[PDB]
Order: sequence, then C-alpha cells, then structure tokens
Amino acid sequence: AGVSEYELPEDPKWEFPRDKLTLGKPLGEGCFGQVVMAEAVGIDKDKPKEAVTVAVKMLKDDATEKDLSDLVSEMEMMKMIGKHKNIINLLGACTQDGPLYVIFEYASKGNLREYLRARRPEEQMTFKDLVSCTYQLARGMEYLASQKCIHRDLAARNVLVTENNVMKIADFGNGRLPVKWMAPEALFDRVYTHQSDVWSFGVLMWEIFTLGGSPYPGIPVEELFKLLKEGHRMDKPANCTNELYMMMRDCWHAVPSQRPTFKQLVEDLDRILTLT
Ligand SMILES: C=CC(=O)Nc1ccc(-c2c(C#Cc3cnc4c(c3)ncn4C)c3c(N)ncnc3n2C)cc1
Repeated sequence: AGVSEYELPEDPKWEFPRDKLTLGKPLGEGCFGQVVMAEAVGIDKDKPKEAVTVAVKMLKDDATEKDLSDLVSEMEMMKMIGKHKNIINLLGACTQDGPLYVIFEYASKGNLREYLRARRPEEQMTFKDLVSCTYQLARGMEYLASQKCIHRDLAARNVLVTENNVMKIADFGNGRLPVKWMAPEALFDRVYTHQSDVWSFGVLMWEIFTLGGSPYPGIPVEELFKLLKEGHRMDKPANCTNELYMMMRDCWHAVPSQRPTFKQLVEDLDRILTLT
C-alpha cells in the first residue's frame, strides 16, 4: 500500500503539519504527476497564522512502489537543486505518519501559452515585457543547467507565471512526446543534453514571441525530422527583431557545439534588455 507501511521515511526539517495543509482543485493534467492546489497555513517561517496557496503532489489511484519510490527520489532532487527565482522550488513536505505530499510553489497565473494567448493585441504585452520573460527563463535555465538537470518538456505549457509575474520553469523533474520542441540529434539519438536544451529554449522563444503559437504549424510529424535534417527552420515571428530571430536560429544550429551557451544567451538577453 501507499501510506508508508514497510518503506523507510526519514525525518526531515522540511516536513510540514498535515493539519494546516488543505487540498483543493487539481491543476492541469499529469505529465509530472497528480498536482493539486492546496492551502497551507504558516509556511514562510516569517508569516505564521498567515495562510498561503500552494501546490502538492499526491499519488495516483493505480500507484505502485515505483510510483512512490520515484516521488521521494524527486523530492530529494528538488532539495539538492537549491532555490532560484525562475524555477518552482520545494516549499515543504508531509512525509511521516500518513500519505506522502510534496508542497511546491503555486502560480496564480496559468501556463505561459494561455497567459500569452490572453495578453495579445487586456494587459497588452509590450515587446518590452516579452524580453523580460525570455531573460528570466534563460537565467533559470542557466541555474538548472549548473546542477546538471535536464528539462523533460521545455514548453510554455510546462512553464508558469506567478501573481508577481515572475516566470517559473517547471519540468526539471507520462504523456505524448513533444517532438516539435526536440532537436534533430535528440529526435534521432533519443538522448538529451544541454545543447538539445538550447534548441528547446530556441523553440520556447519562438513560442513566446508568437504569443502562444503552434510550432511547425501544419508539417506532419512523420516528415518533420527530414525537414530539420535538410535545414527547415521556423520563419521569423511578427514584431520580433532580427537579432532575436537570429539567436533562435543560433539555438537551432545543426551541430550541437556551435549552438549558444546558456550564459551566452543570458548575457545577450540582458544587453538587449538594457536597450529597451
Ligand atoms: C502535461 C499537461 C499539463 O497540464 N501539464 C502541467 C504542468 C504544470 C502544472 C502545474 C504545476 C506544477 C508542477 C510541478 C511538478 N513537479 C515539479 C515542478 C513543477 N518542478 C519540478 N518538479 C519535480 C503548478 C504549480 N506548482 N503551482 C501552480 N499551478 C501549477 N500547475 C498548473 C500542471 C499541469
């Protein structure tokens, strides 16, 4: 069974009272797991008695030892990674004496895709906004890259926006496979790397500046690889500057090597932002 019976649950400092945690509506679908909107009370170790909205990862109906043992090993990662502004971090947990819950940061705004699809020509997204979004994610992607973690599905749907409009990257820890966000090598060799990630970021960028748009919109998946193998690259987005279109293409460089470094992107993006 699930409620720890014979497993080894060690006692942490992260653990939170199951009392104040109250589980509510689920959030989206499950490509990471069964996430639920939960309302914890006093989790900031600075605002007690002050209730807070959080997100939690309960287990599924058809769960298994693996389906558990995986979650704990994930919970362990989300502690190793550390804390960054542009990523969803471990907020707390409810391990011992009952079912395993994992508490992360909640985002009041939805996924970028649907956020960007609702702020396009009442909060009209100034290009100036568009470039901050990209910078944020990139610097988070850089952080994530530091501790050597790969992004499963780096898409706008797998990226979130707080009430503070700070872009948070989810996915660093199933369903269909996002082929259009995957690079030639990764779509052929089926092993991911940072170079493949840079590509996926390039695709993310296109997805941002197009304001929640469909990659390769029309190309059948069966021939996509062949087109990329030839050189097919997505055409410039509207209202996008050439320099930003170039950077995307640079991310989409055939040979993994000559593709831009995460740092290389972060620097370039900051310099662009200073000139807005
Ligand atoms: C595949 C379709 C679909 O609906 N996906 C999806 C994606 C995110 C959410 C979601 C949140 C989440 C999460 C999460 C899970 N595990 C992670 C992680 C982030 N960072 C690292 N680990 C290991 C989420 C949240 N934390 N707070 C508020 N809203 C959230 N949503 C909507 C849902 C569905």
